[PDB]
Amino acid sequence: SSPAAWNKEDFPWSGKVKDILQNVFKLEKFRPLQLETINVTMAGKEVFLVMPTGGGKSLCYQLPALCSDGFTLVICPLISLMEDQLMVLKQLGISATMLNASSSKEHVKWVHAEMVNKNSELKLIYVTPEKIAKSKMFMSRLEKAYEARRFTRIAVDEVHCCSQWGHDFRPDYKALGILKRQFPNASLIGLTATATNHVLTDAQKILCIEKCFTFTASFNRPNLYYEVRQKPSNTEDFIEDIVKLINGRYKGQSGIIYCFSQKDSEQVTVSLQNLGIHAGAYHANLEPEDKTTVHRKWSANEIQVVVATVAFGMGIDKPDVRFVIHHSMSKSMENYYQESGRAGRDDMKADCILYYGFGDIFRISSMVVMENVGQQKLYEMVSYCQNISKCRRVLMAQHFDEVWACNKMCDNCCKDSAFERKNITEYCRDLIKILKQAEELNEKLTPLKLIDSWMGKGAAKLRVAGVVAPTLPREDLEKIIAHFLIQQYLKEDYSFTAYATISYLKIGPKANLLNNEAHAITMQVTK
Amino acid sequence: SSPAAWNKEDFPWSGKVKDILQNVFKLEKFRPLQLETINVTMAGKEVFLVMPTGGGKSLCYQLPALCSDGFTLVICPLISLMEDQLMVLKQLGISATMLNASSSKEHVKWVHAEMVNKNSELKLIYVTPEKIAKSKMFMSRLEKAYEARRFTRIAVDEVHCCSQWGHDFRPDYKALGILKRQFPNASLIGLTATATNHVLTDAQKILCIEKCFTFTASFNRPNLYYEVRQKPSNTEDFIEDIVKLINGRYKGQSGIIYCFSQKDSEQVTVSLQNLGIHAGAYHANLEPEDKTTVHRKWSANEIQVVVATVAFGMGIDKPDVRFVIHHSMSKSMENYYQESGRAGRDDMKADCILYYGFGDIFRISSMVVMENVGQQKLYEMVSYCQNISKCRRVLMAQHFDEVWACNKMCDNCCKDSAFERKNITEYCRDLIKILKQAEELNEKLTPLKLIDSWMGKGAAKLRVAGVVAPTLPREDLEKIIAHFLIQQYLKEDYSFTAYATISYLKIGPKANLLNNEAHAITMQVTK
DNA sequence: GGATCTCGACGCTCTCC
DNA sequence: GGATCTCGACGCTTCC
Ligand SMILES: [Zn+2]
Ligand SMILES: [Zn+2]
Repeated sequence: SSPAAWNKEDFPWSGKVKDILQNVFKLEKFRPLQLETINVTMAGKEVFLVMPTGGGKSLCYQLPALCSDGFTLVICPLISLMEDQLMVLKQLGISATMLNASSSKEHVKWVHAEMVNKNSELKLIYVTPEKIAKSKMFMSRLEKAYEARRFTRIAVDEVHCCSQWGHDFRPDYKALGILKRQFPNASLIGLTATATNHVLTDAQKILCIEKCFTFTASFNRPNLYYEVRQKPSNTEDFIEDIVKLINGRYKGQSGIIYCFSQKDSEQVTVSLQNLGIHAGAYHANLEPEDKTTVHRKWSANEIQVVVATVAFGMGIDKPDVRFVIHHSMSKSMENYYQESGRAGRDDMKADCILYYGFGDIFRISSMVVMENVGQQKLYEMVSYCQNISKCRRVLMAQHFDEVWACNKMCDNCCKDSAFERKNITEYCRDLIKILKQAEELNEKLTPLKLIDSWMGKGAAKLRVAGVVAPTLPREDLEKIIAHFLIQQYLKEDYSFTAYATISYLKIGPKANLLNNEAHAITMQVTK
Repeated sequence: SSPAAWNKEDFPWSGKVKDILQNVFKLEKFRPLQLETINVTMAGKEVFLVMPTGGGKSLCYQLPALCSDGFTLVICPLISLMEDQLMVLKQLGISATMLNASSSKEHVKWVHAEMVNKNSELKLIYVTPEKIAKSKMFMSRLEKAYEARRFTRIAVDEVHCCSQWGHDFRPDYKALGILKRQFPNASLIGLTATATNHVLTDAQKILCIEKCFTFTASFNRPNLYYEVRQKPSNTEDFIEDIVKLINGRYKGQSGIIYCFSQKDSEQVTVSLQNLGIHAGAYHANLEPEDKTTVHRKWSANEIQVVVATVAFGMGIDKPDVRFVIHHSMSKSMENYYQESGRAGRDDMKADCILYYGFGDIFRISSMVVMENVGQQKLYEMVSYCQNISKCRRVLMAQHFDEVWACNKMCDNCCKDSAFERKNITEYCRDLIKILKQAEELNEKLTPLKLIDSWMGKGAAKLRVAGVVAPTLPREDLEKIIAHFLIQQYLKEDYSFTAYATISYLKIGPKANLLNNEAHAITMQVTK
C-alpha cells in the first residue's frame, strides 16, 4: 500500500498524537509524510523514510516514543548529532538519555537501571552502532527490557551508512541486523536524506527486514529563491559584485558563501574583511578552536557571513540564514541541494545564488578524478548551470526522479524571454580540427590553450588556418565548449603531475557522430 | 551706440522689411542681431556682424538689397559659397547673379548692362576679390553704377580673410580697401563667424573704414545637447557602442561622425557598412566625383551618416542633422563648435557627442606642431573634455569670452552627482621620478611607456622602485596624466622622424612648484 | 622609431570531508 | 607541467 492510505487521523492513537504534537512539541501541524510515517510506526510496522535534511525526520520517532510505555531506541553515528537532539528534547521537557564512549560510570549505571526500571520515564535512548556490536552488557539490558515489554521501538538514524554505495558508510552498521533478529516484535524506523533505491534495498537486507514501506518526501523548499549568475573573470570585480548584495538586499542579514578550496575561503574572507564585511572562514585544516569561534559568532549574528568549504555543514541548524552564495559550483546536485538547503530554515524567503565559472569545471573535474562517477556528477551540475529556460525546481526533481508549482521562485521562471535552438555544429567541427592538429603535433591542450587558438590567439603552431572565432564575448565561448564537453563530443583527459591533477581536452566519444555531415548540434539561446 | 538701440521696428523701412521677410524670404521672425544689423545697413552705416555659421548672416545684406534702389554688391572667396546662395535665391524668385573666372562672355556682357540699366531689377551681384583687383572693366561699370545711384551697398563675406591672424587668409582681400575709398556713399557690411578683435581691428584698416559698428551674436544654439563620453580602447567595441546609438535613439535620423584622419574615416565607414549602417566616407584626398556622390545621397537621406574629416564642412546647410558624433576630439574649441554646430539647423532637438580618448591628444598634438598656438588650442579642448561639473555651455562661453541658461541640455547639467577635490600630488612626484630616471638613462618615453612603467609594466629598466600605481582603471590614469600635461607639470617633446612626428612626455615648466614639499595638486571627482 | 607579435625564458603555486 | 613575465626578433602602420 501507499502513503495516502496513512494520511489519516482515523487511528486509535490519532488523539494522543495530534495532542502530543500540539502541546509537547509545540508544533501546530504535520509536514508532508510526517503524519503517514507516524501512523505506520504506531501501527507497529517497518518503514523507511527518505526526506531532505532539516525536513523534520526526528519528530517521526520521538513522538511515538512518547505515545508508548518505556523507550524508543535510537541508533545514531555521531555524538554531535545525538547531542543536537537531546538539547532539543531536554528543552521540551522530554526524558531522553544517550550513551557514549566517554560516558560516565554513574550515568551508564543509571541508564541500565532505567531500561528495566518499569517506572522509568526515560522515553528515548540514543546510542552508537559500536554499542550494539561491542557491548554484551547493553545487549542483555535490551533483552530484559524487550521481555518486560518496555522496549517496543527501534530508530536507526542515517540508515544509508549501511551500504557500500552510501557515501557515509560505517562498518558497525552491518552488525545492526541483529536487532530485528532478536527483537522481531520491536518495530523499526530507518531515516535518511541521501537514499538511492539500491542503498535502501541494501539497508533493508543488512537490517534483516521484509516487508517494508518506503516513503519519499519531496525535495522542495518553497521559500527558497534559486538563481545562477555568470561568474566574473576578474576576481576583484567578483568581490565588488558580492559586497553590493550583502550591503544592498542583504543588509544586516545572516548568510553563507561556499568555496571550492581552503585557499579560496581564506582569500575571499580577507578580501571582504578589507571592504567592511563581518566575514569568517571555515575549512577542515582550521584549528578546531577556530572552527568553533566562527560558529558561535555567526549563530549570534556578530559575524554576518561564513566563508566556508563543504566542511561547514554537519550539524548546522541556524534558522535565519537569508542567503547562501556559491562562489564556485558544488561537486554535485546532491551537494548543491544540501549545501543551499541550509538557507531559510525559518521558512521565510531566502536567496540561493550560484556563480558559474568555466574554469571551475576543471579544478573540480581534476579533483574528483578518483571518484567513479565524480565526473558524471560534475557534468550534471554543469548542465544545471547551463540551463536558461527550465525552472530550477523542475531540474532538481528530474534528479530525484520525482513526480514534478514554482511560483516565480527561481530566475528562469521570472524571465519573460523567449528562446530558440541555435546550431553550433561548425564551432565543434572547428574545435576538433584544432585538437586533431595538436595530437599530430603531440601537443596537449589545456582548456585555456584551446580557447586561445580558437580566438586566433595563443601559440601560433596551435592555430588552424581558416578557423575564425565569432565576435561573441568570452563567456559565450566558454559556454559553447562546456557544452561539447558534457555532451562528450569533447572529453577531459587528466594528467597527474608532481603536485597537481590537471585537465586537458580531447576529442570525445561522440565526435564520431559528426562523421554524419548532416549532423546537427544545437544550443538553446534567448530570442 | 549698442545693438539694443537698433532692436527697433521704428524706421521708415521697417514695414517694408517685415513684409519682405515674411512674404519674400518666407521667414516669420528675426534671429538675434538680424534686425539690428539690417537697420544699421539700411541707415547706410558701416557694420561688422560676428555670428555663428548657419546663424543667418546672409539675410542681413540680401534683404536690404531688396529694400533699396539698384543692387547690392557681394564679395565672396569661393565659387561654391556663391553658388550656394544663388540656388537659394533662384528658389526664392530673387534676381541675383554672379561673376566668375570661368564666366561666359555672353553672361559677362549681360551683367554690365544690368548694372547701369536704370530699370534693372537685378538686386545682388556676387564676385571674387580677384575681380576687384584684376578687372579694369568691372570697376568702371561699378563707377558708372555708383554714379547712377544704382549701387548703394557692399557685402564682404568672410571678412576675416583680410588678416594675418584669420585662418583662411586670402591675399586678394588686401586690395578691397579701394571700395570705400572710391565709393564712400555705398554702405559696407562685413560678415564672418571667425572673428578676433585683432582680426577685426585689421579688416577695418584694410577696408579703409572708420567709424564702424560691431555686432556679436551669441554662440548659443538652445536645441543642441552637449555630451562627452569616454572613448573605448577597443576599436571594435567602439564601433559596437556607436551602432547601438544609431539603431537606437537615432533610428532613421540623419547625422555626422567626425574623425581625426582620412584613414579613420575610411575604416569606420567600412566597419559600419559591414554592420548594416548606410555610412559614407568623406576626406580631402577623395576623388571629387566621390566627394560629390556622398553629399547628394546624404542630403537626400539615402545615406544616414557621413563619416568625415574636417574636409566635410564648408557649405553644409542641411537642416535635419539630428546628431554629430566626434570619433576623435577636434583641434580647438573653435573647430568643435563649428563642427558640432552643423547639427540641428532646423532648431529642433539634436545631439552632440564627443568621444574623448587619451591617445588622441598626441595624434592631434603631433600634427599641429607647426601651428604657433596649436598646442594651446588643443589643451583648451582637452580641458573641456576633462570637465565633469561645469555646464558645457558655461565652458564654451568662457572661450568666446562672452557674457554668459542651459536647461539640462548638457551631460553635466543633467548629473545629480556631487564632487570634491582629490589630491593627486604624489602621483605626479611618482611620474617625475620615472621621467628623471628615463633621461638619466638617455631614454625617451612615449606616453604609452610612461603609463606602463607607472603601472609596473613595460621594460623593467624603465620602472622605479617603490612606485606603485593605484588600483584605478586605466582610463583614470590617462586622465591624471592628461591633467598634469595641460597644467604643464608635464610637457610634450616632439621628435621628427623619416615619416612622422611623434610625441614624448617630459617634465614641464611647472614641475618646479613641487620643490615646495607642501605643494598640492588636486583634481575634481564625483562624491 | 613606436608598437603589436612570437619565441624560448625564468618565476611561482600545486583541489574537499 | 601550466600561466605569467621578460626579451630582443622582424614586419607593419597625421586635417582644411
Ligand atoms: Zn521556477
Ligand atoms: Zn549645461
